[PDB]
Amino acid sequence: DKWKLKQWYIIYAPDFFGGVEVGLTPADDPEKVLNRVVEVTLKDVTGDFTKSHVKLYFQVYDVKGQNAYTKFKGMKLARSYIRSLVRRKTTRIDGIFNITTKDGYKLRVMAMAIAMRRIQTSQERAIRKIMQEIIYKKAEELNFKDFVLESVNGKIAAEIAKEAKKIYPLRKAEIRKIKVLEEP
Amino acid sequence: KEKWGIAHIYSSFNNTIIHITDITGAETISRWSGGMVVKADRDEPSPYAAMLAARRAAEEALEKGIVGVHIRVRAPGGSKSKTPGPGAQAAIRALARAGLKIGRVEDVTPIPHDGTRPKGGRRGRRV
Amino acid sequence: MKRRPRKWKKKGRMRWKWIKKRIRRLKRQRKKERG
Amino acid sequence: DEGYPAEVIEIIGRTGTTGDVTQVKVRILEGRDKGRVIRRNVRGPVRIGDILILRETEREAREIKS
RNA sequence: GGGACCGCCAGUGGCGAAGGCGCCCGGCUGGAACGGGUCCGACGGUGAGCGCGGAAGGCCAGGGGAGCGAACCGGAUUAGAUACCCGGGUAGUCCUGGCUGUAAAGGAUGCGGGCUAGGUGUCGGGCGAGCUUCGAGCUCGCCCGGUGCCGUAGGGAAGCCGUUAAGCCCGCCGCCUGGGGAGUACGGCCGCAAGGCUGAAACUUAAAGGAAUUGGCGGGGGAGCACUACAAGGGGUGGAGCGUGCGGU
Repeated sequence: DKWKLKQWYIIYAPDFFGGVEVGLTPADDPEKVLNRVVEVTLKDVTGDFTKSHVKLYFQVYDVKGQNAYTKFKGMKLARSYIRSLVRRKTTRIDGIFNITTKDGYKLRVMAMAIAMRRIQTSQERAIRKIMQEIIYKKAEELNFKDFVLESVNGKIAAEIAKEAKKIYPLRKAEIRKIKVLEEP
Repeated sequence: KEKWGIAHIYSSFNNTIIHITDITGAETISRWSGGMVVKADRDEPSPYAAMLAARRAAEEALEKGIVGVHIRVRAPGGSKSKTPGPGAQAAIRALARAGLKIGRVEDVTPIPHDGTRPKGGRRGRRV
Repeated sequence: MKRRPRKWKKKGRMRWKWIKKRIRRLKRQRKKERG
Repeated sequence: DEGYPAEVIEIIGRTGTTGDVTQVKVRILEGRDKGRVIRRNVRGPVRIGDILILRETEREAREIKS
């Protein structure tokens, strides 16, 4: 029985998430735990049920005996959440950007906006340019962890909606997905 | 500290497969398909085959310290069927009544934005 | 190959496609007979 | 003969490919799922209050899609 | 690591002469509508011959080939299976240069102008009011252009059409003159070839053909029924010898 050779290892969140206890993982050797993705909802960490749909893939990168510390790899919203947000007679607006942070991290950030009705694609282009400018401005301004927290908390989405309201009222603005392309 | 697992459920129209894995998803803790339990090929995608194999995998997991589970219902996806097979919800009830704490149950179907050309030729399968 | 869509109607007829294919086959053969 | 008794509480309607089956709702009286309401197929005539004996509490009938 | 591809949004939506064209960004470039008391001065419509463009497929030379998949190789079905079904799979599908120049290339409707009830939806623009979280952001109304539906008169064999006419006028071109033989024979021109364009006759035939009504039929759909249909349940034949009738001897 191979299962009896396996031993458990505690995992942990990123420090900017407080390193809360997310769970355990069984493995035969400590080495194999390296470079392992774990998806965890935000309700697990912050305790907020209003942000359950948010999900964070953390890559396990450090092992100290039984205790595993993880890196942040990517963020994604729930597919059901996104699908419910999308509806007919409302325009989906995608803005996908490559970004270099103040501290040198490379981040691929893709964000959605959904308006009240069908809108001219020129307005969609204008809104694209808008939050591109905003996200570049914040990436220049903020370091990695702070930008991560602000992106998750939706303050970026709030600013985006408030500004883009000058172009057209938005039913919702969100940051769909984030990918850690490269670390410095 | 309670233990949580990931229950991949690949329910095709020809078979149903249930695959339990650790929180990382990289470790095969239990893995039973329809062919394990039925003798007729036509019986593989039946709800009975799904649910009883599900209960067998669930008792295996219970023997191995798992108490809660998250479910990853998978469809064929790609250019193939998107709808999960009939055994999906039946197997879901199977684990729910098997004594496990059901957590998040989410679809994980691979849905292409635009993938390869499907089978069946242009006119499709003219059965 | 100036066509007549009337021939497409299968009522009392083959499918025009295969008739065209057959006449093409015969023409190939005949032109090869002339060399 | 570990059978689960249960009591019918509602009759959904005459079902089956020949109408000799009936789709009814039944409340489990003894078993691991006591009190749970379940739709069941019944062969033979049935009235309200018939104590049926189930071999599997898990089984349920597909709804009659009219 | 690879090559194809860009859903949901997506629309009765937009654009384009047509074929056709959907990821974001940067550049180049064509066209159209709107507002214009801004310019020119009839400079226009059509188009034989001519020239350009032109889905898929195929051909020539190179590269590439994930998926799919003519051909082909196996499995199965069937009375038989050169099929429908299944497992593999060449060309092709993709980039480059060129050729071929075809379709239900259909709006089955050649194009330009003048006139002949309206209602109603949406798209782009413009104008007037009101709201506004003050963003033509939102509501409503009027004008212009395109794009749907209902439809008066009217039209048509009817289907249906009906200011986006298949209505009344004006004008240019192209095409048709019963069915088949036949888009064939012969001849010519282009094309590597495949094929493309042009195109008869002899002989045969009294119909072919289009719209719609009534029936019948549908391995179309819908509702109600049926103990000469079935379901639940009983009985009983088909075996035995005999009574009786039938076909045949």
